[PDB]
Amino acid sequence: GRQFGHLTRVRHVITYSLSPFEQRAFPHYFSKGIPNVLRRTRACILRVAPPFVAFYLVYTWGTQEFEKSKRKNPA
Amino acid sequence: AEPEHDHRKRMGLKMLLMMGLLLPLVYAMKRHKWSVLKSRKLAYRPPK
Amino acid sequence: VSASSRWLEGIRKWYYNAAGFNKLGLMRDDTIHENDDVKEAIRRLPENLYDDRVFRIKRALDLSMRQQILPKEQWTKYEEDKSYLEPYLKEVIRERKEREEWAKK
Amino acid sequence: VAPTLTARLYSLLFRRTSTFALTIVVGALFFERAFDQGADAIYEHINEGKLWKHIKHKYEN
Amino acid sequence: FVLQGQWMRLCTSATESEVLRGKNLLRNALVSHLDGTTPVCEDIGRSLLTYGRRIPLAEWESRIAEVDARVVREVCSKYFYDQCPAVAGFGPIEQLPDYNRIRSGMFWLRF
Amino acid sequence: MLTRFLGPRYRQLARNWVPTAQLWGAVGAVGLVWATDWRLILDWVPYINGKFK
Amino acid sequence: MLTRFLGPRYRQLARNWVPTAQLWGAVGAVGLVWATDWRLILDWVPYINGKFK
Amino acid sequence: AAKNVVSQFVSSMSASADVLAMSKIEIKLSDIPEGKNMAFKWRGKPLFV
Amino acid sequence: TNIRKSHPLMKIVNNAFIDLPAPSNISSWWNFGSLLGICLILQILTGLFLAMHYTSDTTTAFSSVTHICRDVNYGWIIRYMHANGASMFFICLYMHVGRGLYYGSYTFLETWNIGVILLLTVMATAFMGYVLPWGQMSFWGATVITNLLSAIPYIGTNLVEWIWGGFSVDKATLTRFFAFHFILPFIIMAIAMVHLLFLHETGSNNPTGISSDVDKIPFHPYYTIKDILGALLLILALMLLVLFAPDLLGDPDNYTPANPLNTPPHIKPEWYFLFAYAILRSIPNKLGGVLALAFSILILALIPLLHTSKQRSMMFRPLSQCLFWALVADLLTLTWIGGQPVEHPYITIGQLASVLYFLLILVLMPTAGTIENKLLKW
Amino acid sequence: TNIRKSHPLMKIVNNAFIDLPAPSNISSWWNFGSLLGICLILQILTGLFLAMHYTSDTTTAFSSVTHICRDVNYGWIIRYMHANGASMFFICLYMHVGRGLYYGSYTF
Ligand code: HEM
Ligand code: HEM
Ligand code: HEM
Ligand code: HEM
Ligand SMILES: COC1=C(OC)C(=O)C(C/C=C(/C)CCC=C(C)C)=C(C)C1=O
Ligand SMILES: COC1=C(OC)C(=O)C(C/C=C(\C)CCC=C(C)C)=C(C)C1=O
Ligand SMILES: COC1=C(OC)C(=O)C(C/C=C(\C)CCC=C(C)C)=C(C)C1=O
Repeated sequence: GRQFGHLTRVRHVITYSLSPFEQRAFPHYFSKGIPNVLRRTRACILRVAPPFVAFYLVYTWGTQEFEKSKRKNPA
Repeated sequence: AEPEHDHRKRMGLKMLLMMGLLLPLVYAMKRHKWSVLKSRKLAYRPPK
Repeated sequence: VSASSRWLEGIRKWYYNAAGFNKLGLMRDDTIHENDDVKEAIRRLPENLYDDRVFRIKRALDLSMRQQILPKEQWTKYEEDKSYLEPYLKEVIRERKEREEWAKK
Repeated sequence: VAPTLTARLYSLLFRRTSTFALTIVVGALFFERAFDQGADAIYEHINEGKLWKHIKHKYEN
Repeated sequence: FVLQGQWMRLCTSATESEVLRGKNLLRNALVSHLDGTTPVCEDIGRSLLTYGRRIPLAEWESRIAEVDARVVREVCSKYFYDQCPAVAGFGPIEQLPDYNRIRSGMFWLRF
Repeated sequence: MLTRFLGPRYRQLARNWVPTAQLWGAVGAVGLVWATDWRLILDWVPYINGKFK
Repeated sequence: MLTRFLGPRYRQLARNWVPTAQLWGAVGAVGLVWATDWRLILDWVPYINGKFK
Repeated sequence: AAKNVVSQFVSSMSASADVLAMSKIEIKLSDIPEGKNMAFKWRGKPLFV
Repeated sequence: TNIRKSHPLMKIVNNAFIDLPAPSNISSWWNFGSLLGICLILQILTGLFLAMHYTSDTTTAFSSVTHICRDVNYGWIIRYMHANGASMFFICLYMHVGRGLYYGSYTFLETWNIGVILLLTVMATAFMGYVLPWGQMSFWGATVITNLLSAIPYIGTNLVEWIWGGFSVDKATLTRFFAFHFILPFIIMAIAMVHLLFLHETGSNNPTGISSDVDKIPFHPYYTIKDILGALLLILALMLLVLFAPDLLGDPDNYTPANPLNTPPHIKPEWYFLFAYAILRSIPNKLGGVLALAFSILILALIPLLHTSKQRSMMFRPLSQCLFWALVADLLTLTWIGGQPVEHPYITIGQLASVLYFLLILVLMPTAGTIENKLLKW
Repeated sequence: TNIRKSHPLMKIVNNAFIDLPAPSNISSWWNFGSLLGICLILQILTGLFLAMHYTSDTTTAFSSVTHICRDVNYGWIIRYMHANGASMFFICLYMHVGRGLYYGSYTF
């Protein structure tokens, strides 16, 4: 279902738009663009990054213990 | 073991060149159509 | 009242800021998940609040689309954050719970 | 010879969907050949191991 | 959909009979309007501001008479075919088509 | 009983759509030719002589 | 929060549907037994001793 | 009837030319010296002696 | 009236890809639904062309696969597109499920539950796929797997022998697996349509988890082209894999013909089951291992009952985000461990990671939601 | 409201086999549509079970078909149901087309 004209009630909202043939597809692409990705990165590192390094560490340690274990000195 | 080896890398070369041409183009096609939405400006004008 | 309450209050303020709906001009109640109780409370809102709530959601969905965010001064400030829905939601729940008590006897 | 350039392309060929299609199909034909040879030659240069050796063995048939 | 469908039809496939009707509706409108001292006085004043002349009915007739189907589909094409519209909506407009779609209705893939 | 579509307007209609039906056929042809690599038809085209002889 | 379904009426409801839920289980059992030919369960039934020993 | 057609289709996924199980292999003990595990093919399965 | 809107057949198309009101703010993460759509068709198409030369007999199975790569014109790409597409199908599948979890999309019960059936089905499908070439890994993979079912009390031995068509993974077993691997993707498709049917009752969710009726856009210029751009990105990934590294995700041993007497020291699944494999062997029990193996997948059906937060998405919930990323990180660990022998480090870390997987989904994530509600005074 | 009438999935069933307004006077000749339906499924089901033993190689094709009738449990009925079902599928197909022709049904 769904349709358009039966979704919900909206009042007093104007929407100015401009035709795609009158504007640029990539406005300040590098100018405003890159700052935004850095800002999006800041916003999320502390939530995405840590779990992963914990694995990165568990992975390298895990490998070292295993390979070092199949060796032996006395007895 | 892999007789197709060379021919595949020739196609793979072409796959990279085609993609390098196609990727930006489809992206620009899609951005052009999304333009209408990206620069849309809203205003709220309630009574009183 | 003292040191402790302010500490729980500042922890709450901290979560609020971290939660980040404020950055999209949203208010806490604009983020509530819509179940029946909630759908009814929205319905029961008065004209003004209802209209303001739609503009806020629209302002946010728009921002969320182009993955931008509001200038810092326009973020909603914690505890200037009016919980407009709460009293309505509370009553709708209270009404449902009474129906539920009656349904047991 | 620049503003009027994409203008002519639009005027003479992109306006009608007729020409628009005809041009990309005529444009697909030439492009295929130019891209194929053009990319073969790039694959050709970075190598020189395959059938460049042919000149030897054959001919003696 | 229907509005746009009519503009394109006229841009590409306008037929002769309907063009005579158009010309006829226009000859009646012109003359029916210039009835009374008031609309004519207004017509004189406005004309001189925009035309520098007063364009006599006989000339407007001549200009109307010259229009045939070919002219309609050429003149409509020039202004309508694959051009960006200015769109203004007010009221219950949830179903006003998106701008891209209104823009895509300004040309036709048949043609 | 297809005499419904016989008259001046339909005759005007047919003509207005000819350049288009003709150009659609050019599209279909080149499109068929280029997609199967029509030896017979292609060999006449200046460039695209990637079949030497 | 399933405390919504805890009260005298629901308790009356459960009882009214027991003979039925019980008889549905007898149907399911015999139905399972007869369809797989449950050796263990079947061998006890007087007739239907088509597995001799 | 339903039982029967269903049972038959179910049964079609079991036996065959797979009733084999002959084997009964006789193994020469002097071929396996002290400390060695010699594997053979028995009834389609590996047999260790 | 139009033609699109009224015609019985076109209606369906119109209501699903043209005029469908879509949220204006869905991001890549929403692309994996169409990408799974493409992967499904790609798997079917290359899958059919392979079936035109493949033989389902142990005598010629491997040979027919070899016949395809050397002799059949362009048989090799088709074969690698198939193989790599199966992996692409799992990368997309995993993005899709994860997207649903992070964003609260699972609240659409029927859609999601149908999605679980779709996951199981392509899993059952891909497992049978891998056995077809009759390589050492095909046979031993087929062996290790099916035999799990023998842990089911009183019925397990008869069940395993029933699906085997003997006492081993033999002739009957290969042909069998061909037939099921042929019919399964069609059924998947009928289910993908029911999936999309339920999805349509509400329309899509979005990153904020807040309703978007207030700002919907037609699927008609916006998401057709965004899906297009995205499929092109799926092609790049797939082709990069097949035209440059076709065995990278593959096991060099499935290249040695099946030998029912030669057990490779290796013995591991295709990468997409490695996490479940790790969970399975973490348990020093036959029944429990397979009981928990199953539960590591069927738990997705418990997720909506464990939603505890007053908000739908995770966009505004930091504590929950951390727990989510720890789930993904824990799933890397699980696959990594699953691809490693059951000797030193590996046993105890893969054992604890298994506990963590279930502690996370079953206890930690819900508890976080309650805490978050509380911090917001809700 | 009901459950049959409202549920997205059941609706389809309801609108096609339950509440569907049908003419009160259709006769046998109208049965061949459902019979083709049954024949289609019958062909698919016996067809799948045959594919579980059949080999597509000239070396073993015939042999695998023979393997089915002697060795595969109940392989023979499955094989003949398949073979004869294909004929049943054509008898029904022909009734169906003819029924359409006699009765003017083709106007749809
Ligand atoms: C053959 C496998 C699948 C196919 C073809 C499929 C196809 C789709 C499509 C086309 C969409 C709409 C666009 C999108 O959000 O991506 C979608 C959304 C969804 N799917 Fe799937 N999907 C499949 C597997 C799954 C799985 C494994 C699950 C999780 C158990 C799942 C649960 C969902 C849910 C909940 C949504 C709604 C997401 C939202 O709107 O935010 N589906 N799917
Ligand atoms: C009905 C459409 C399909 C057909 C007809 C089909 C047919 C085949 C055939 C004949 C083989 C053996 C040839 C070979 O190994 O390359 C095969 C292998 C395989 N297929 Fe499919 N298949 C289909 C859909 C799928 C699906 C849905 C998947 C799951 C993503 C899938 C994943 C696999 C895998 C993993 C293999 C073994 C790996 C390999 O390529 O060697 N295929 N398939
Ligand atoms: C896979 C093959 C077919 C199937 C499954 C199929 C199924 C059906 C079904 C279920 C009906 C409704 C009940 C009935 O009147 O029988 C029907 C009616 C009809 N079918 Fe078919 N049929 C098939 C082949 C055909 C053929 C070969 C034709 C003729 C070209 C045909 C044309 C019609 C027509 C015109 C009707 C309407 C008849 C009426 O209402 O009087 N179908 N079909
Ligand atoms: C996708 C479902 C089907 C599958 C999997 C399937 C598979 C098979 C297989 C493996 C054979 C060779 C074994 C044998 O000859 O007995 C066969 C034979 C045949 N099938 Fe099918 N088939 C299916 C649907 C059909 C359909 C729709 C028809 C058309 C009514 C059909 C008519 C035939 C005929 C005429 C034969 C050869 C005669 C014979 O039985 O010896 N089957 N099929
Ligand atoms: C021999 O190598 C292995 C595989 O490759 C052939 C696998 O695929 C899997 C896991 C496969 C499945 C289907 C687990 C899901 C079970 C249920 C009930 C959903 C394991 C454990 C494995 O050891
Ligand atoms: C508004 O949200 C949606 C999208 O945007 C994220 C989509 O991209 C798609 C794409 C689905 C397709 C193309 C169908 C594929 C299914 C099969 C069985 C081939 C759907 C349905 C959708 O609802
Ligand atoms: C009112 O007229 C009709 C009948 O009375 C003559 C029928 O008997 C059927 C029976 C159709 C069935 C059971 C569906 C089978 C199709 C498939 C793909 C399995 C239909 C549709 C019908 O309209």
